[PDB]
Amino acid sequence: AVVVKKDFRIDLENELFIRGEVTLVEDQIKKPVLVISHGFRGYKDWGFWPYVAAWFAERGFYVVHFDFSRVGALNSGADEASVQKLSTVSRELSDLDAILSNLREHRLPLAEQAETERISLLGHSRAGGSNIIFAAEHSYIGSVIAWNGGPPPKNPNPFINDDVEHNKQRFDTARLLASLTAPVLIIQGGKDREALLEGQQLLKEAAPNQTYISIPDADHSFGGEHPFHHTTPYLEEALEVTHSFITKHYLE
Repeated sequence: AVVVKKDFRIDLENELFIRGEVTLVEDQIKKPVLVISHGFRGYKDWGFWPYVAAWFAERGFYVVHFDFSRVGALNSGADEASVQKLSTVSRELSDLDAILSNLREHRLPLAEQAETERISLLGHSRAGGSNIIFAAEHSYIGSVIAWNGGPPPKNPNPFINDDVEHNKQRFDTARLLASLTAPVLIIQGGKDREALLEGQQLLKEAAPNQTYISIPDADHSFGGEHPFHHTTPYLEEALEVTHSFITKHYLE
């Protein structure tokens, strides 16, 4: 019943990098992969991410979670313009492309026990959107789950302005959700900002093929703000729902 965490570092261009972990219960078998993208205010050790990774590893998964490279940029002392540039959706797609490449090429720790034929994505808050986009554009992503995110990327950040401006087509996740044949689960907590609940309803109208679950009394983080002293009822429901969802759409 032993959960190994294996650190890794992917080196990117300039001095950029991605720090992450593989979380896994070692048996001698390839296990379905869960790649977790944290939120734009979050990071890989914040709050419930250690717990969530371990939860899934205990329940049969090879789990990868990582810091977007803007997180390492900030922690390395980069000036605010550079972090702003690295905070775009395009940057998230690109970082995600580094992680999936290293996984598929079996370069991440313990990769022999990863079943790259069953890869799912889990995204939080705006990684929900960028994950939906990446899934839509890549054939080897079999399913994606967004926690309190998913509607199209909509600042003090001009780079985000330029990015959304030059990728209106590419990032329209209502369009993507409607045309994507792979299953998408969107979990939204009811006690969350009004604009997001309206965008969520817009998405549910655009693509009624997909799956939409609402946890009524849950905030933007299911009450799992840092530190993580214990789980909450809303987090445990999000987890049990995501697990049931990947489960049922595995044998389909």
